[PDB]
Amino acid sequence: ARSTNTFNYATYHTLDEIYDFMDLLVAEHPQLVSKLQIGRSYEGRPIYVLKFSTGGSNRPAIWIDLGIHSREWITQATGVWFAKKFTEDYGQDPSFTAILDSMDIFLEIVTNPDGFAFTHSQNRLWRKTRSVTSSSLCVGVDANRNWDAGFGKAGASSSPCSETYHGKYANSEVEVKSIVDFVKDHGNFKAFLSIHSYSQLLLYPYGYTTQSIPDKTELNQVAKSAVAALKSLYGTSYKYGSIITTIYQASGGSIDWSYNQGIKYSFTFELRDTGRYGFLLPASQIIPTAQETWLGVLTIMEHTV
Repeated sequence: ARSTNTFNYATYHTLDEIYDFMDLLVAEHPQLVSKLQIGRSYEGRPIYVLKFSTGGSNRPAIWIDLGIHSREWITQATGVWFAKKFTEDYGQDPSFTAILDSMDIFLEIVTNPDGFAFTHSQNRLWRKTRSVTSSSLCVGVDANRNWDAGFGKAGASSSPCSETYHGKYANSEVEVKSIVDFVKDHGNFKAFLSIHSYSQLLLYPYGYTTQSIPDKTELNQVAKSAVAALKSLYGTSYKYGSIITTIYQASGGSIDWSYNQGIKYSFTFELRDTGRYGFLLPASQIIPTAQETWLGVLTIMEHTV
């Protein structure tokens, strides 16, 4: 509300409240956090990224995006908690302090602004973007099937009306291109994490192909470690492995793209729960979900630094 200290982290918020939160956080920690606008959504909403840094010039960075699929509210809620957590733990937690003293963290809390607004306004279960085309009466593209990684291959739909529609061409969605351009221009990202829900899974590349990544042994052990850390708080059980062997073939995914860009530590988290509530996870589970997920994310960051 008036301070990030009075903000209710245990309830779901609207786009305006989350955007206001960002400005409060920056005003309160000007020497650590800054807000960058990397683009504008289809409906003209600004696309913001928070940069956490203690200095330096183009230091190795960690990318974290949440809410690419709008109905997965637990992700945007976790993103807000993460943002606050970073400012509270720097100088308090020895490990995190070491990370921030040497690396920058870029956090995109609402990757799909238009869809998020729609979930509050008209359809709580909407997941796609809100781009339109003359060729159809249907709206939107599945932003996590629009990346240039096996784009158009099996594991995505070419029908505009499909919930998994991949779009007319790779990076057609400005919400996706804005991230691609930013990351490529930066050129020094070491980790790329995309947060989703639900299923309680920690996945690594690839989803579009059966080919095994050359770094499978390392990413597999890192995932095993992150999962162990996450489970230590409330006993939440996660499974891990490559996308295609754990779920099914899925094309045009973001971590498949990031990994092909040379960003080794590319992982996707599917948060709580396992189906009891699914996308409609109770607000009472926000904080515990964020707390455990943080332990998992920090573990990955530690192996990156």
